[PDB]
Amino acid sequence: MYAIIKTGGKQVKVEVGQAIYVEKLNVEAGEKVVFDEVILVGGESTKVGAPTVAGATVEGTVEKHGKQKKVVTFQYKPKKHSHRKQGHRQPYTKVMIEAINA
Amino acid sequence: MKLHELKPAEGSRQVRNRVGRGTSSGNGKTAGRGQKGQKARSGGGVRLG
Amino acid sequence: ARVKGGTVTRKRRKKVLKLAKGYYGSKHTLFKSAKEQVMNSYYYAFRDRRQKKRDFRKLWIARINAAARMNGLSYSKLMHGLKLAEIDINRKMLADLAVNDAAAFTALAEQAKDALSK
Amino acid sequence: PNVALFKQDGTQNGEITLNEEIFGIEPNESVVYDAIIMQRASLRQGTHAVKNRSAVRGGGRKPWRQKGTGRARQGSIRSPQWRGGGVVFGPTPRSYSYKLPKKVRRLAMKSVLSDKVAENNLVAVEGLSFDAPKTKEFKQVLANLSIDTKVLVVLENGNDFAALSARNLPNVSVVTSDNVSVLDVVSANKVLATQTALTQIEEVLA
RNA sequence: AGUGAACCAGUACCGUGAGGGAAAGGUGAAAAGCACCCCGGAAGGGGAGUGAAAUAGAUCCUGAAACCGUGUGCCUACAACAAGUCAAAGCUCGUUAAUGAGUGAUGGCGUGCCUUUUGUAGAAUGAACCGGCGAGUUACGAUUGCAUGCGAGGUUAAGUCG
RNA sequence: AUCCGGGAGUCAGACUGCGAGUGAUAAGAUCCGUAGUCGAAAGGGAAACAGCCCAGACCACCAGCUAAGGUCCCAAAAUAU
RNA sequence: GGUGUAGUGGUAGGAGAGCGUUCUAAGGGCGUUGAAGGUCGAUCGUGAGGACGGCUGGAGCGCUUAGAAGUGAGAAUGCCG
Repeated sequence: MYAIIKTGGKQVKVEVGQAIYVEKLNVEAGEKVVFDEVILVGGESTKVGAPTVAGATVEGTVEKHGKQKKVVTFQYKPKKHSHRKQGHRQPYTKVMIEAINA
Repeated sequence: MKLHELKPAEGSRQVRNRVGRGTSSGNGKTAGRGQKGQKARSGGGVRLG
Repeated sequence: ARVKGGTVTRKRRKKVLKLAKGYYGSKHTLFKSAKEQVMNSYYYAFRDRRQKKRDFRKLWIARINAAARMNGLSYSKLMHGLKLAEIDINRKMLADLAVNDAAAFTALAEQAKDALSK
Repeated sequence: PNVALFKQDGTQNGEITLNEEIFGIEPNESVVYDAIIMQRASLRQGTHAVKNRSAVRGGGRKPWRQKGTGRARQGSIRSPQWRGGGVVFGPTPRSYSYKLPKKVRRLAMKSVLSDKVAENNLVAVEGLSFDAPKTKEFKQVLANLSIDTKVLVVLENGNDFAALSARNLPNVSVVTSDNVSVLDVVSANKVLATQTALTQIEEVLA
């Protein structure tokens, strides 16, 4: 059973029972979420709808807000006696999937 | 006032500038003097007027 | 009041050498060699975060071309057909379908073939 | 401002009205910071030196030639970059003391004693008399007035038995009334001044 | 570092001479400084003993790096490599527990660092490597900004007691 | 934009359109005027390429649309009409 | 504090705000039930940098607020080892 959803600025493939990582959501851990836009409902027969499939949602539960591992961005110009250094860790949320549209 | 909580008045003391201590401070490597010439030497310069 | 330069330089230098683990020979053991090599790696990693996003797009595109030529199309005609029908699948999901669910890929290729049949 | 009076043991033998120009005048906090910093930099003995290039016992000869030897041009065995050479810009003997103008000295004295009074941290007592210099009796007196912190004991004049008895106690400092500084009052938690010494201080701070 | 010199230093050493001139501190609380045995010409070592500790044994507190070895998990004899970075199968492990750690066949991309230059990968300049040391300071004046006290006024110098 | 005050650095430039002199209407030559880039500018194109064509990098993404230049294989996209 | 809009390449050079070393004062602490130093780790912060744990080691050392400086090293055909 397949569904494809628009989350963040991207698209993900989805299934009942599996967990997904995603851009930060504005929902506290333990609460429920509804992904409104469904792109395709595969599985046995596919529903290939113009932009979205009419009336299908996907339900989940937020599990955890985290941070990714650290990236360092360092920049210098050879022979020009100058450099600049910066770090960065990225937020995410983890979501469990339950009941692709029915 | 207790001797373990001193505080000068705001704007009254400033720190200091130390030249020749690395590139990122702004004044390493020639310490504000530009490239070569009479004004880049120790004791360089012309008399007043 | 004199300030010995005791243990500050060794800490900084040992932080640099720890980033050079796994390099070849004197590039993981001497401080000057490791310093230069680590600077070059910083440059390469910043460059390659931006080049990654191009490599996977070319990979997806070539797999989609391969799959579509099996359904009577080429990449450019099939993309036009999907746009004229208002379908908005990524090139990532399209390639994933092309390898896993050939029947879904054929459903989509038929919709595109009917769209540009007008 | 009125403070309560005590005897070498007793109770509330009335009160004592002190000046309002000295003990009640709303302290000024930057003036006190300035006084403390000036006084602490005033106690230094800046006796420190080092040897520059020309004081090190050493050489006037050019050690090798200027060219040919495949070397680096050198000028003396005693240069700043040679092991054992002379120091560039070290410590020199210096002064470290300066003076603030006269009105702010007086303002800091008034302000620090007035702060002591505004928190019931000054304790007035009729007299401190002793027929012999005994530390034990001074400690009993000190507990008679329930004083359990660092204390400045401001005495009058040739009250020599009291100053002897109050020495040597590791919480206690002793000063006479013609010799109080700004740094003595700020460091102690309380002041134990006698009635005579209080009027004598009011006579000089005016 | 501090005197050239913390130690038998104006010494050893260098020069016909006048003169130039170093290096080199630390067992343990207490020598209790290893009786006796074994291999060995000896040096050195292994037991046994001293001692809180000997991997504190006189080259004796701590004991970093260059540099030299021994043992092993993973790779390597059709391959042109500024030596990494991004993608990645197989094998081997299992941590400050989290989108874990080591190695890595194979594929894309990619001409060190510093100085001086209109301009450098430069066949322009410097560096064998590792460690230590090694460069805008102070006195007295002049000016501006900030801050505090007095305000048509402000402030004392030498000196005297302390 | 103008006015008062504290602190500077620069006084060796280079190539490419355009318009003139010196030269032989030679030079990656030399000396002026006018616009841009380089200097002090990474990223795409031009095989490789300071100065030409497109475009100005605060950071993260295994999302999307375009510029100059391109679509038989190396090497992404038409063996298009 | 919210929300909008706009900005955030950089050599010479100007301006702002901080990190770390040693020493002084005041306060509150730790230590043979093991300080400083050394070594290893898969840890935290926007940067200089900060912790916690193991092993080694044997007697001293942090933290807060203010002060003072012989206060930071990769390069000089540098000096000593």
